[PDB]
Amino acid sequence: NDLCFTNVYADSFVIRGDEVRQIAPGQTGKIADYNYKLPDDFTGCVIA
Amino acid sequence: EVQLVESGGGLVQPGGSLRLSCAASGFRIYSYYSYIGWVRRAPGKGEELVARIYPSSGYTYYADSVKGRFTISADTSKNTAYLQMNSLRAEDTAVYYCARWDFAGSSGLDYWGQGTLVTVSS
Repeated sequence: NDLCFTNVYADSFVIRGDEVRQIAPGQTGKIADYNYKLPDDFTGCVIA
Repeated sequence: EVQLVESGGGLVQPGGSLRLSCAASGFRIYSYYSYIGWVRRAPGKGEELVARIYPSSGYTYYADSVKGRFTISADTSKNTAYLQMNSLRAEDTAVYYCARWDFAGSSGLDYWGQGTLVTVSS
């Protein structure tokens, strides 16, 4: 809350529960690699 | 690039055993004191820690629920972590995952494999 950004983007989608762990820096897998990938240097939030 | 890659799930007869394998891709285990363990999610449960191996320190640590039956090992040339699960029971059916803890001054399991299902049934 103490960090000021010019923009914050709320990216939104639906996946299977066992693939929630793939929405992350450092991850691979059918969702992490073909549908929605986060950078290893991810400084944001993954909320599910 | 840096990832945990695993395979080796399948069907095992209770009282028997099954071995899982998780390769360290993009990094080495021994030379960086990186620790790779295993976590399982039995049907009806959330994540349960199973075991962790630290080849660089020569140690293995286990959760109370698997002590005396499961052995965690690694091959530092193949840069692969393994879980040897002996004396499996139906209650041990779970999706097993590999996970990465780096040495520290806090730390935790930030890197995860894909998971594979181990079915234990007669």
